[PDB]
Amino acid sequence: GSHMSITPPQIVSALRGRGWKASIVKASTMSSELKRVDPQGILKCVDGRGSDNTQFGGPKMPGGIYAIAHNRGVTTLEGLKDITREVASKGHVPSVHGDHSSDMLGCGFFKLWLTGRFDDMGYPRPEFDADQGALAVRAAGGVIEMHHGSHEEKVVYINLVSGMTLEPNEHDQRFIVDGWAASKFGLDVVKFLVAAAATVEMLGGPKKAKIVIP
Ligand SMILES: [Cl-]
Ligand SMILES: [Zn+2]
Repeated sequence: GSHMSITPPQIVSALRGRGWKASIVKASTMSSELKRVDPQGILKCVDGRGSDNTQFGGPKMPGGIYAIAHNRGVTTLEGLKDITREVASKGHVPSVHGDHSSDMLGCGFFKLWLTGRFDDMGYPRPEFDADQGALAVRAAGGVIEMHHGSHEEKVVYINLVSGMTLEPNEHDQRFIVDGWAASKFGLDVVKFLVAAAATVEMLGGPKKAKIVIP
């Protein structure tokens, strides 16, 4: 698809400029945690909470496949179904998620998007609600995952190691953003990463990041 027009040191610079604490960490220091992506795993949200997921090992993007629609300015249910099928055809099981406290509005990213919190960054709002979106993804062969508990993330990992990912730990949470996946889907990587950063910020998450590189 597209390529990383931005380097790791710059990502760190951009984040710090947004008021973040950021540093670069080598993949070799996480040999124990970095997992090769499993094609049977759902491409899911960066959310650090536990859930009822049984399809582990998939890439992590804000709102699951919503990160792709959001980055591309795709705002219709038909377009979302197209993306769902596209993701399935590209090696991952597509998904979106809700939670127990707010049901389908349980994904903070989609709620931020639907409510216009990305208005100032110039993003077109979706033209469907969280219930409509979830059911469209399901009807197109995707998965609706359900999270539980409170957001207790302590750090954000921005993984740039292609084909690998990190998994949720509900008792020692972290946001995980597979930046390499944005390139795989031809997304504007810089916008994707800035949106992921804004998401953590607006969800009142920790503005501390570790950028993982080969
Ligand atoms: Cl979420
Ligand atoms: Zn979410």
